[PDB]
This record gives sequence, structure tokens and C-alpha cells, in this order.
Amino acid sequence: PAIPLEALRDKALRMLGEAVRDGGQHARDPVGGSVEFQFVPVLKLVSTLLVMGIFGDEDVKQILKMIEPEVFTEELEEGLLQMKLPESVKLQMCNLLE
Amino acid sequence: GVEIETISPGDGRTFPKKGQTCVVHYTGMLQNGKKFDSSRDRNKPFKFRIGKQEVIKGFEEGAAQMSLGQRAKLTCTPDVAYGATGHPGVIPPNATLIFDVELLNLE
Amino acid sequence: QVQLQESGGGLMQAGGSLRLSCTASGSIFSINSMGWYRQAPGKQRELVATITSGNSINYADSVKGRFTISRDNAKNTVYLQMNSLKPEDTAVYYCNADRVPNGYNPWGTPNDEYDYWGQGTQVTVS
Amino acid sequence: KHGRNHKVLDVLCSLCVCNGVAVRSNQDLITENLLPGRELLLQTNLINYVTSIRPNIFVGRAEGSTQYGKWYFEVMVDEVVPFLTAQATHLRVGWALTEGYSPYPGGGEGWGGNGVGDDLYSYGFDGLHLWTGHVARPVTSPGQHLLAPEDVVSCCLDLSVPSISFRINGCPVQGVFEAFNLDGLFFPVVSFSAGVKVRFLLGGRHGEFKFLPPPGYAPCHEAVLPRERLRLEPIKEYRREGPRGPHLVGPSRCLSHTDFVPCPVDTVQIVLPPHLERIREKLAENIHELWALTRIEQGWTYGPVRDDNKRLHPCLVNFHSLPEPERNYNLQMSGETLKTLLALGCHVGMADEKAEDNLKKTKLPKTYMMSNGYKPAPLDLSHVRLTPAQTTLVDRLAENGHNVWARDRVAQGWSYSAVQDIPARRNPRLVPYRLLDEATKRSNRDSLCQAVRTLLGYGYNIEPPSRWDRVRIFRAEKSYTVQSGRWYFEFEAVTTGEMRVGWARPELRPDVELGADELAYVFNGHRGQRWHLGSEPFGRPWQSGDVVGCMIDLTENTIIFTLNGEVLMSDSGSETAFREIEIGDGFLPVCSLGPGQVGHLNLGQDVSSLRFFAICGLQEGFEPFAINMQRPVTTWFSKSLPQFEPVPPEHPHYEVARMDGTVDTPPCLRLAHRTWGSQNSLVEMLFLRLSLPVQFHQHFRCTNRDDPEIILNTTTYYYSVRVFAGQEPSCVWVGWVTPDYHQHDMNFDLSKVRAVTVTMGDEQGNVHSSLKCSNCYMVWGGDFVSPGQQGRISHTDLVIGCLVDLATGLMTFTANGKESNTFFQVEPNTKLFPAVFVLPTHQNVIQFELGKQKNIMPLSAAMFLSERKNPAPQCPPRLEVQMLMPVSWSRMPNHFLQVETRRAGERLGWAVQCQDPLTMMALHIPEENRCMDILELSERLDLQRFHSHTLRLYRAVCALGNNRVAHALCSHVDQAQLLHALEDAH
Repeated sequence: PAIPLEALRDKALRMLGEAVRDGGQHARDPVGGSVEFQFVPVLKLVSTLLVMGIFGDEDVKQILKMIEPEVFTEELEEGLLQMKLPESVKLQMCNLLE
Repeated sequence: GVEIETISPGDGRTFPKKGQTCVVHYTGMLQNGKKFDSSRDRNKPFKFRIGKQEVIKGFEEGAAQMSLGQRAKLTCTPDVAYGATGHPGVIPPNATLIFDVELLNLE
Repeated sequence: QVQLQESGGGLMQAGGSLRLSCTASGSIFSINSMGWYRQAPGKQRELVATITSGNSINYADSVKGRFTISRDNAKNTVYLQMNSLKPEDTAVYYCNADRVPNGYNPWGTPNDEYDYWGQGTQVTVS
Repeated sequence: KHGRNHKVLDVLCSLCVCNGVAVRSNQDLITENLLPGRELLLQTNLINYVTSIRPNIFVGRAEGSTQYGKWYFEVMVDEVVPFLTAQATHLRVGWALTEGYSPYPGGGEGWGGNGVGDDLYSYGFDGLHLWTGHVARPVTSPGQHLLAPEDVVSCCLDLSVPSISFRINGCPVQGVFEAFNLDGLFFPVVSFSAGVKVRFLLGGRHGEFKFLPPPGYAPCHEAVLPRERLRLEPIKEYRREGPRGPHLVGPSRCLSHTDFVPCPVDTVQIVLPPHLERIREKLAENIHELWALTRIEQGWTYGPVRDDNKRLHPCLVNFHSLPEPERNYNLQMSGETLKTLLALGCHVGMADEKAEDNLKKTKLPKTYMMSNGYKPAPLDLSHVRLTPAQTTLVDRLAENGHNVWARDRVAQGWSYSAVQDIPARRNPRLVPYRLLDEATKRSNRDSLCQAVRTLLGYGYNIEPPSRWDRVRIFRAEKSYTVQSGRWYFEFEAVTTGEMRVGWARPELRPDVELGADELAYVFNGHRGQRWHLGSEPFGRPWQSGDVVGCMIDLTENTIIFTLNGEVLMSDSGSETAFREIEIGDGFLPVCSLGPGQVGHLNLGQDVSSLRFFAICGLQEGFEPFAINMQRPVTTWFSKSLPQFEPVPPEHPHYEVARMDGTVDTPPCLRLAHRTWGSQNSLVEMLFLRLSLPVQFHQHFRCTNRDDPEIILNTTTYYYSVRVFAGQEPSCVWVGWVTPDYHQHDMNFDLSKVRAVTVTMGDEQGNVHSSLKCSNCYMVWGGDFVSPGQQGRISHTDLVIGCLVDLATGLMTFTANGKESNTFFQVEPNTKLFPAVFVLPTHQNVIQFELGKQKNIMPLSAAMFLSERKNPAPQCPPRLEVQMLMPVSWSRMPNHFLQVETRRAGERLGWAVQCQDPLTMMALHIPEENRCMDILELSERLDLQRFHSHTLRLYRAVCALGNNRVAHALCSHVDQAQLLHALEDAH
């Protein structure tokens, strides 16, 4: 079944951005009740879309800066690698790096 | 036996041809009140040209029977549409179908 | 409970006798200082003289013509003679019976409005 | 059959995928045999919020009510953007009862939010079809359109013969409501949802009647209360926008139809004591002439030539120049005031001496008169004040006198109206005394105030000698249960009153008063008492604008309340309110508002908003509650809507027992009052109902050992209720209920049921359909039982059987084989639950026998599809007896519709506009026909588990490239639903 790929891609990027920003502010009310349930669904969806190749080059740049602003840049930071993560989020992000 | 009901009047002037495309934004709905096909919440102006039998003949006849911009209720008979579990899981066997159809454009 | 059956109302020309009868049927309470608020068509109820228990004629705004008003003590019917009919006299005569004395009210608004206002009759007068 | 449990879903998932290999046959069969039914798996569809606004024009009918029996109003639309968020723009105009219409935002019955017409208390019109009891009734109108911009909807209501009629652009709408109950005050109401601008044409000053009202129908602007200025407000709100923020608002008090009935205290019934003359003359002499004292040489100077009839309103004659029979009415008048005093229990005092001893005859030099000389006839009697007990006493004198006059005027035929119309028997002053404006009150009672202070000067100083919807509890979610640390949360008292505030355990009961049990630690600031498993004086009563601090410290196991930055010492002087508090499950912010109460629950979202925190709490070491919480804290309010919930096994008074397998007795669920004839015996009306419904057929076609062919051809079902020995049939009510029965009436009877007959209209005016809708189709057991049967010691054990028939939609009741004349005929696709409403009068009360009769299949074959052709009676664990619990919790929505209401113009009228579209995902329980919020599952963990395993079953059945199954699943889970669930953070 067909769902708008570009709209889903933009929504996934914006949702991952707001999730990373919320994790940077490390509030005591994470989405879904915990940092795991906040991150692992979004990261899994991003990994699925990336392995499907829906995301464009600019989106890939955005995700690379999202994972690491210092390491990945074309020139706070709140590096997604930098923040402490639970095991499942680490596994999904290892899939992304793979 | 598709049943026409005029929910909201439209043009009353321009009616579909055999061989005219209609973009419709319908709300498929069962007799008991359970929707099964919400093209509007899927943002689908479903394009179908009348008379080519790509659409269930009750819905196609109702769309040709209605005019552009006229919101109407189609009560399609299970004989005229999905006699035996059309799209199994979506449609129960032998159930009347209600479609809230309007013609966005008559192309 | 004290309903006032005002009767008459026949069409007579100016100068024709019209003795009308308002039968004040009801309890003896709220019966004195009772007056015929003749509501002129589209023009409001002018008060005919106000007679109290004992026929105390007290002239009111509509005393223009003849206006012989006298209440029978036992029959409890007001006889109002209208021989001198005037174009100003045409109205739905609406007798109301109250317990407040005329110009003498130790109560305030509750008893000021505590009147058994009954339905009159349309005295059409040339 | 057994019920909703996730282990069967686990089994179904294990059927599909085996070691990474998809079994296509099982994946197709589970889909085909589970998904199309949509009766066992919870459904989720996104719907729109619906908000209703009324003009607070409450009108009604009663025995002697001052209200008129006919009213009429209009509403015309300025703009509608239809289908703004891919859903029908909910626009409905009509009336609604003030007691029963509870359109709480979110949730609701059916597959969507409820407006005017989704309940049997409100009757609306969508422009195309009438609405009542959450069903659409197609009507015939010339327009045949939903109410569009630049369209006027006229709506009139007649109470003498109950009928609500509609009219579209001056064209009558064929089909009207009829025979609806008049219990309560009807008010105009529109439901607009989002993207709608409408305006109320109430006539007169409040808008213009674009179409003339039908004859005999008074404009609705002629019913606004004298003490109240016309406005537009929501029907009932648990949250109101304010300057500081969301002001939580408790339940409001609405006028009942009994208020408008003026029953006074009878004064002529009592005789007078032999002291009648003595007080009567002394009270009469002054009251003869106070008005003269106020009007001679200040109003119009009297002339003896006439008698107060040509600009001579005052008069000064102590000899009573007016005729003596007319004048002694004043003596009998003061006697009547004495009778009224006797009716109010006032005796003859003689506390002081005669006031004539200190009489000060006050004749001013300006005041003089020709006739009878110039003398101050009224008895001034120097000066005398009024004791406050006597001020309230003369207030009730004026109340009783005005109620007597109002009852007499109602007997004459007078009715209340905003604009006085004497010829039409309409005036603005016959509303009851508490409904009278204050100026009218004091103008009534001033003369009796003078008279009563004269009575005191004489010496006659004689004195005249639960609903579960008056408290609303707002608590934090159970997800934010704190178990350690120090927390601070403020609560501001905008309106002073009974507003308990404190910390509650997550197991807080919904209907139990906040702090009455051990589950809460609260402070009542109205009278200043701390409550936890009792009451004790503590602190001081608060004022308007006062903030309570509400700190917990679980390191020290204590709770502190501070008023305006000052610690409230207890009666013993200790600072801490409660001491030695176990952590237990946790603690949550909580506040119970009383009737007409406003409180600002200022949690510590931002310390800048948290006032007095540095004064008390920043220094002491208390973290503000939800300091770092990015999203606003989610709250739960006591819905106060009666809901049918399963009977708890540990219920202190009620027990349900299952007996089955007997050769003669069929399967049966009996009710037993455990503690009957004990210190704690509850004789409350218990509303019991089976969990599963018997749905009626879509089309109502004309269709000793029992005959098997008749058994297979049977479309009727049998179900009996046996009343136990010693239980009064006069307290039982056996029958069926619709899934929207919400009536927890403690004295319920057959005349309290909701019943509206929609009589369809034809062009000629003759009736077309005249179809009745009722909330519960039941029959009283006292009707079956013979009158005169007393004690119930005969042990008759009467059974009431309900022979229902689904092919024709017809049910008939029987008792011990005797056929009853009570027959009911209902609509197709109607869900009836077996139900008995019984007042317990015995140790054993009633028992549901789920048996069958001759050539009649049992109700198991009716509810359960798997047993459709099974004639053997049975009762699986799903079929359980459920009690009507009065109050349950309800999640407060994160966002509410922002509705702008304001008077557009002197002729345009009041206008209501909403432009912000709000959507929510609804979790619809199919068999109960009610939709909750999908976020509401965060606290109902059983439904959360079942829905999570349902989604997991969906994923397993569409897994491994089942494109056909994925297409089948897209119907159940739409793209909009998926995107909204993705974006949703709560």
C-alpha cells in the first residue's frame, strides 16, 4: 500500500529532530513514558526509510549532522551519539551506522 | 440497486460521460456505521473515468448519476458491489455499502 | 378566581344608549375600587371612574361622556350607562377588580398588582 | 465467548509466523474470520471535537410554573467550511434539557463526539435529518441540504403539547419530535465543532427575527432572568480559560422546573389568637398613613373636593374620609399580616412598653393639609431599628406575600416576560421571590420593614422557631506518581467555597469524597480543616485569590500547606499538617471543587508563574512539581456520568453467583445482598445489566420435546429473571436497555424513562412514520404481581420472561406463563442488554436465568455467533452482571476548542465562531457502543495490553510481504490514523 513517501520522510526528519532536542533538554516526561519508547520507534522508522533510499542527499546531510554535528558537517550541538542512550536505542543507531 | 441521496446540492448542470474522469473524495461506510475506505483522510482524489468498469458498477453509476460538486449518499447493494467479501477483511459478506461521494472536478 | 364577565359591546352610533354589565363573579376579596380599563383598539386601557364597595364614584381619565357607573351590591354586576357615545369611547372595555382602595394603598407593588383582572368585551362605538 | 484476553491474541499471532516463515493459509483465515466482524477487536478512528454553546434561556413546563408554554428562536449561519479535516463538520441546532445534556469534550457514546441530538435529552437538526438518541431520522424539507452559510434555521418548542418544530428558510420541516419528557428546563443549543460561524437570532434586542414567529410563540429573548444579563456559555465546563491560566471549574447549579412553581406558606388556614384586635389596631393606625407622611406636600397636594383622583394622590384624614367598608379592609389587612406572622411562628411579645409613650408625632413645617386640619396621622413612634434575625424574617414575609400573589397570578394565567405585555397576561415580576431582582425585592419589602420595626418597637421580637455531582475531583495522571523527594504545587482559590486541595494516592476512588478515606490528604479551605480518614480543624479559612502551597516531603514523610507564603499551623501549633506518612504507591496533586467553585491548579511548570514559591518552598528545599516537564501535566476529572461497569467481586454489599448445569434450572447469575439486615445495609436502587447485547437484524423482514425444525427456524429468544422469596415485585423492573442508558435515579420508575416519538411529516400535514425511541424498554414487576399481595411469604418466586424477536424487532413480556399486554417494537440495528433495576428488600434479591422456552432458542445463541445454532443454554465467563457505577474517571483533553462568542450587533445578535480544528483518536468498544480517548488507555492497562497485542497481531498477520493482508489492514488502520499516532506525544 502507498503512503506519501516525501511527506513521511519530512515528518520523520522533523520528528527525529524534535526527539533529539527533547533528549538534549532531558525532560522528566519523555514521549511514550521513557527515552527508549521516545527514540527507538523514530530511529527504526528512519533506518527503514534510509535503507529504502527514500531520503535525499540533503536529508542524508541532515541525519549525519543529527548523529554528529562535529564529525559530520559541511561547513547546543546535542549529538545523538553524545547523549547517553539505552541498549535498544544503541542497537537501532548501530543499524543506522551500519 | 444504488440509492441516491442528495446530502448537499451541487451544480445540477454538468454530469459525467462514459469516458470522463471524475476525481472523487468519498467516505466508504458500512450499513452498521463502520467506515472501510476514507479517501479523504488518505488525501486521495481518486481518479476514475466512467463506463470502463474499473469501479464497482453501483458506485460508478451513482457517480455518473450525481453532478459535479453535489455531495450525495450512495447506498450500493451487495449484488451491485462486492457480492462475496470484496477485499476480504475490508468488507463483510453481503453488506450494503454507503458512500459519501462528491465530484471535485469533472475532467 | 374572581373573573369579571363584562358583557355588551353592540355597535351603536354616537349618542346611542349603551348600558353594559360587568358581572364580577368570584370571591368577595379583591372587589372594591374596581374600574373599567377600556383598552382602546391599538391604544391602551383608559380607566373609567373607580367605584369602591358602596358606589364611591371617583372620576378618572376617561370620564369624557355620560359614564353612569353603579355596582349592584348583591348581584355584583357593574352597570355602566353609555348613552352619550363618542368617537373616543370605542374600546374593549376591561373591568378589573382589586382589593387596594382608590388612592389609598398601605401595601406596595405586590398588592398594587394583586387584582383579579378579568376579560372585558369589545364595545365598538361610533 | 470467554472474553477479551491477550493470550488468545498471542495464540493467533503464533498461528501466522513460524520460525521466520509465513503461513499464508493461517494469515488469510485469521484475517477473514476476525477483521470483517469488527465486534471483537478494538477500533480506532480519528474524530473531531464537538463544543456546544447555549443562550442560557431556560424555559419549562410544570404544575403552576410561571414560564410560558411556547417559545421560538432562530440561528443563522454566516460561514461554514465543510469537511475541514476530512470529517463531517458537526453543525446541529435545537433544544436540550438542562438535566441530562452533558456534552463533555472528548469521549462520548457512538463513533464520535456528542452534540445536540446524540442523547435522549437533546433534540437537534442537521438541516437534512433530525437527531435524537444518537440516530439520524431523515426528514423532508424543500432545501434538502445541511445548514450552509447564509441560511436561517427557525426552531420553536411547544410545552403544552410537547413538540419541537424546525423550519429552514421559512419552509416548514416535515417531521417533529413529540411526547418527550418535560422534566427539566429546555434551552436552545448549537453544536458547531470547528470551522463554523453562526449567530443566535433571539428576537427583540438580541438579534432580529428574519422570519416572523408562528402565532402564540413568544420570542426566546423574553425569558432571560431578571437578575441575570443575557450571555452565551458552554453547557457545562470543567476548565475555563483565565488570566493566570486554565481555571478548573466545578459543577454548576441550574434552575429546576420546581423552582419556577410558587407554592407559598398558607396563612388563612390558621386561626388568630384572642389578641387579634390589640396588635391589629396599633399596627394598622401607622400603616394607614405612612404613604401620606411621604407624599403630602411632596407629591400632589390633596383636595377634599375630590377623592385622590385628580392629582391628589396623598390624603390626610384620621377620620377615614373614604367609605368605612372600604377603609376597614386595612384593619382586616393588618389582621392578615398577623395571620402570616402566625404562619411563620411569631408570637405576641410585649417586650417593650407602648410606643405611644415615646410617640413623636412628626409633622414637618412643609407638610400640612386643609381637611381635618394639619396633623401627623401616621404613628412615627420615635425611632426603632431592626434586628438581623428580623431582617431575614421580614425578607421571608415579603417572600411569602409575593409567592401568594405569584400563585394567584399563575391561576389567573399570567406568565413571565422580559418586556411587559399586560393585554397578553405577561409581566416581568411574577418570577419566584429568589428569582426577583434586588430592586424589586427591596421595593416589595420596604413597607413591611417599617411595619416590622414598628412591631419590634411594640415588643414582638419573636424568632420563627448523594447526587455524586456536587464535587469534581481533578487529579494528576497515575503516570506522575511521585515516591521520593520534595514537591510543591500551588492552588489558587478564585472563588471562595468548598474546594479541597492536597495529595492523593493513585487508587483514589472517583465518587468517594476527597479526603474522607485514607487515600487522600487534603485541606478544606472554606472552613479550615485538614482531611485524611476523617476531619480535624487546621489552619484558617482562606479568601479570594489566596494560594495554598501544598508541599510534600517524603524524605521526612510529611505534608505542609501554606496560605499566601505563611505556614498554616495546626491547632496544636505544629507546622506540618500530616505526620508519619508512608510512601506506599505514590502521591499525586489533587483538588475537589464544590458547586460554583473556581480554582487555578498551578503546578510548577514554570517558577515564574509559581508565585510565593521563593516565599515558601524554594528556600525549604521543595522542587516544584513538573519543573522540567516539557508537555503540560495531564489531569483526570470525575466525569459524574453513570457508566455500567462490572460488579467487583470484593464489593462490601453486593455479590453475584453463577449456578449452572442443573437438570431443571438453566445457567443463571443470581444477586445476593451479603450484609442485609445489618448495621451497613444499602437499599439503594441497584441497576444491573448483562455485559453482552443481543443485536437486532439489519432488515426487519416479516419472518414436550421442542421441534428441531422450528428451533433452526427460530428468530425469538427467551430470558427470565426470577425474583427471590421475600423480595417485593414492586421494587423490581425487568427488561432491556440501550447501550446509552445513563440514569442513576435513586427512586427510578417507569415514568422516568426517556421516550421521544419522532412523528414524520408529510406535505399535507398528516403523519408519516410516528416512530418511538426509548432509553430502556422495561416493565414493572408490580404490574405483574396482583395488588394486595403482602409480605411475599408465599414463596411464589415469580419469573419474568422477555420473549424478544429479532426478525421483527418485537419483544413481549410474560410472568409465570401469563402473557402481559406490555409489548415493544424497536428499530433495526438496535443493541439491547438484559437488565433489571431492583431495590433490594431481601437477602436474596433476583436471579438472571439465561434459559430457553418451547421452540425458542436461548440468549447464548443470540449474543454469541459461535453458538448461533446451539439450542443448549450456556453462560461463558464474558456474560457477567454489571452495576451502574455513578462516577468514573475521565481524562482531561490536552487542548480544547477556542470558541469566540460576542454580540455582533444590536440587530445581528450574538455570534459564535470557531476556526481551530482539533482532532482526537477514539478507542471504540464495539459491543458497548462507546468511544474513549486513545490516550485514556495510559491508565486502563488491561485495554492497553489488549490493544497492544491487537496491533502486534495486525503486524504479524501482515508480516513477510502479505500485500493483500496489508491492503485489508489499511481499512482498519488508516494513513491519517497512523500519521496522527506517529505525531502524538502523549
